[PDB]
Formats: sequence, C-alpha cells, structure tokens
Amino acid sequence: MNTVPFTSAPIEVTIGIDQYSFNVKENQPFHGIKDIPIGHVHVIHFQHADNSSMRYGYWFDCRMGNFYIQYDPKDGLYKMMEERDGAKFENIVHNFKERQMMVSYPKIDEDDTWYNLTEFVQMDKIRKIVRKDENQFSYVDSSMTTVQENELSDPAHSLNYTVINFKSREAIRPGHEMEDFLDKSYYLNTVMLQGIFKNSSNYFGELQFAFLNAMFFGNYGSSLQWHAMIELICSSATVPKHMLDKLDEILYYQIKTLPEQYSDILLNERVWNICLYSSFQKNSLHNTEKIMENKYPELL
Amino acid sequence: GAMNSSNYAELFNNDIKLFVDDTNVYRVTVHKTFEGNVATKAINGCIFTLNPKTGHLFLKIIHTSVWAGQKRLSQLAKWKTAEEVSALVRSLPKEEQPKQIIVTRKAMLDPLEVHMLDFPNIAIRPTELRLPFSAAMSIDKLSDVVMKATEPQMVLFNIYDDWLDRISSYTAFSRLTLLLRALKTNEESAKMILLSDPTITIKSYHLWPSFTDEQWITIESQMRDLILTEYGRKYNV
Ligand SMILES: N=C(CC(=O)NCc1ccccc1)NO
Repeated sequence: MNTVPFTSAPIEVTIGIDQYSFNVKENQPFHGIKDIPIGHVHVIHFQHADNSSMRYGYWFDCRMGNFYIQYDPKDGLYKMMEERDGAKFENIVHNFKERQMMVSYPKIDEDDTWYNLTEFVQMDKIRKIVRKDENQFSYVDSSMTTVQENELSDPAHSLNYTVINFKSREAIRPGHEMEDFLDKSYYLNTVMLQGIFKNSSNYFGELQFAFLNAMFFGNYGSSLQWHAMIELICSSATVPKHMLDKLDEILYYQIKTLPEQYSDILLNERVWNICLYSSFQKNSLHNTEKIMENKYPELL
Repeated sequence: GAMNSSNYAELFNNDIKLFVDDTNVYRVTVHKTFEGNVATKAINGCIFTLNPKTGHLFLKIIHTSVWAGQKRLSQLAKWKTAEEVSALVRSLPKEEQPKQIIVTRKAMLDPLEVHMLDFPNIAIRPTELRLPFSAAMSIDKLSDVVMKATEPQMVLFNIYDDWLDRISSYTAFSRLTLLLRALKTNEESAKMILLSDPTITIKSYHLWPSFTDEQWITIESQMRDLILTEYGRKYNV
C-alpha cells in the first residue's frame, strides 16, 4: 500500500481520491493519504472552497515513482511533484504516519468499484491523451479542451482523445456511404479497433478514462468522447460477443457510480435512448439497461 | 443555415445553388393481392434538381429496376437521391458546381452530407419554405418522359421556358411556384386554366404555354383564385 504525502494544506479544499472525498479546513494539519491500493491508476483531485471554479487533479500510479502534493501560493493550486530521493520520502512518510496526520484510502474489502471503473486505464496510455512528458503523472481540469474540440486553442493543454466523427471520410468508405453510416461496423472494427487502438482493451480504457474525467472534473469534452465511443459500438451491427458483454459491465459500473444529481448534465438523452432502445445492440446491454431504467427512468 | 422567407432573395444571387426535391423518387401504387393482402407496385420516379436562378432542371429518372430486391425502400430512396446528386455534381466542371444545395425535406440532410464529404465547401441546407415541387409530375411533358423511361436516364429541361428573356429569376420562380402550388391543390382545374384557350399552344421545346405578358397576369390571377377557392372548399370558409 502506497502513500501520497502532502507538505501542508494552506487553503480550504475538498480533496478527492478516486471515488472518495473529504474536506480539509484552511491550515488544518493534513499531511496526505496512505494505504492507496497498488495495482491501479488513481486520481487525486481538488476543489477549492473559495472558488469551486476549476476542479483539477492528477492521474498517477504509485508504481511509477514517489509522488507528493505541495500547495503553490504563486500559481494558487495543489501541485503533484515526484520526490527522487527515496530516503527523504520514506523518512517523511514514516514521520507523518507516526503522528497519524494522514487519511486512509477507505476501501471496503468487498468493494470492486474502482477496479471495475479502471480495468483498462494505464498511466502510459493515459499519457497519450494528456501530454507532459517530463512528469510521470498527468494533470487534468474542468476546462481543458479536446483535440476535436479545438478543430471545430492551446494545443499543449489539450486532451488528445481519439477523434471519432460519424460524418467523416475516415468513417465512410467511398461507395458504401449508406451502409457505413447506418451500420458503423467497419469504422469500429477496421478503422478504430484494428487500425488506431490495436485491441478492444485499449478502446475500453479510453472510454473509461473519458468517463472518469467527465465525472470527476465535469470536463465536457471528455463527456462527448465517452458518449461517442459508446455510440460507435452500439451503432455497429457486428461487434464481438466478448466486447458487448464487457461493455455492458463497464457501463453498469459507470452508471452505478455516477452521482444521482449530476445525471442531468453527464448523460446525453439521445445517445442513451438510441443505444438502449433503437440501436443494433439495443438488446445486448442487459445490466446497463436495467440500472438505467431503475435509476434514471426520466432520462428515458 | 435554413433557408426561409427572411433570406429568400439569396436564391437569385450569383452564387450557384440547387434545390433537390426527393418527393417523387420512390413512387408506388398500393393494391390488393389475390389473397386479399396489400402489396405495392413501384412506378418510375424522378429526382427534381433545380437551379432557381437559371431554370435549369436536372431531371434524373429513377427506373423501377433500381428497387429490385432491395429492402426499406423509403430509406434507400433518400440515399439513392443523394448518390445521384453527388454524381451530378462530380460530372459538372468545377466552375458549374453549386456552392449550396438546398434540400426540400430535412431527411435528405444526412444522406446528402455523407455523399458530399468530398465537397466540404458545398453547403447542404434545409428550408422552412413549403415548396410545391412534388407537383412536378403534374407537368405533362415531365410525367411523360418519366413514365416512358425503360432505363435510368437524365433529362435536362429549362423549367422557365423562355421567361427569363422578359422577367427576372425572382419573378420566374414566383410564377413557377404559383403554378406548381395550383397544380398541387387542384390539378384538373389548374390544367383547365392553362389549356382552356386552344389558340395558345405549348412550343415543342417548352413545358408551359406561350402566354403573352398580359395573358400571364390573367393566368396568374386565375391560379391565385383557385388556390383560395380550394382553400375555402377545404376549410368551409
Ligand atoms: N489510440 C490512441 C489513444 C489510446 O492509446 N487510447 C487507449 C487508452 C487506454 C487507456 C487510457 C487512455 C487511453 N493513440 O493512437
């Protein structure tokens, strides 16, 4: 179990760690988060009390280095940094652990939620979408735009999600216009899965990564990407049986985890009604359709 | 965006544009089968592609053979329309290609947009106007060439005859839409009006009779009466 120590907490902030969150008061003696499960990516995220504008945070994998958080009073945010001196860090973590100034990652033993939300999300693969190669962790916030959003402005601060566009020459084979538009299987299976991603594991991870940024940061372009990747599968008549079954599981845990009160903004009525009730795969998402109908029957 | 009353004069500016109407592409008669079920029999149709500034009509005849063995024909008809319009654009020299294509029915937008991806600079637009182009098959010479076709065929017409020698394209389009609105509301009466006078003939190379300017004002007046007349018979006003 790994540890993200905090040098201090000088400003009142709500701190998230994966799907958990806690309030830290201004200058409270908070020195970080311990007992973080090894084997998964994680996200540590922030919303300042004095300005809920900009949720921001850091995707990281404790296997890739020793990361700590320290507030920067010039740039006005909690920054993640990598400690290279393993003995300073191990000593720092031990002293703070002895004074019990850390919160414990509060995972219920029965609970597989985080695993189920991040099964295909890797840090190196996450680094393709968020480019900042001098760091092993990745910053994301509410306002960052996606490459596709910029096409329709600062490229260094963009989310480089895979551009999906149903009315594009990439999506539509000359001479198969109606076929390819009404049944997107060639775009899904040949263009995206065999040509851009290499495998469905990679496709699901970006879909999961797009959902988590939408949910944790209210990142609108991430939400667009999540729905586009769902719609591309559901609008394909020919999808491998194992992808459909895994998709149903992925979406089930995403819908299960979504805050009830954010459904109005994080869920696109057209996509979901189309996917569950009109598309080729309208009968292939049993678990997802059941949780959607019992939890968000209004949207439908 | 969408073409409507507010931006109506844009039709007659010098930016090449075409209206595409797909109403008459997929045409059927519905009938009883020997077993007492219902079946459709397709008949020949046509795409109505019109330059409103010049009157040039590209009438692509859709022969019933294009439907053979196909499913979901009403959906296919939109995509076939879009395929044929795209093929027409590609056949034209660059300086004759349209800068905009206005579709009379919004269901044509995605089919045409997808077929025209190779032309990102051609705007595909809907319209809020309710244009009477469905009545094109009430023009005898157009109906004749469509029903006589034995294979796919494109026939070129000027739907304004020689009117543009004497009137502007705004006035010509207004006359055309009045005539077509009349034929659509009461075809028999409209054609009676157009042909009641044996001395006024249709030239072999024309679609409409050779009316003088003064006879056109009379004709136009009679068509507006008919459209109001039918509007009363329909609503009991
Ligand atoms: N196709 C890509 C993007 C990618 O590699 N997407 C997979 C992925 C998986 C987990 C997390 C984020 C992204 N680059 O060419």
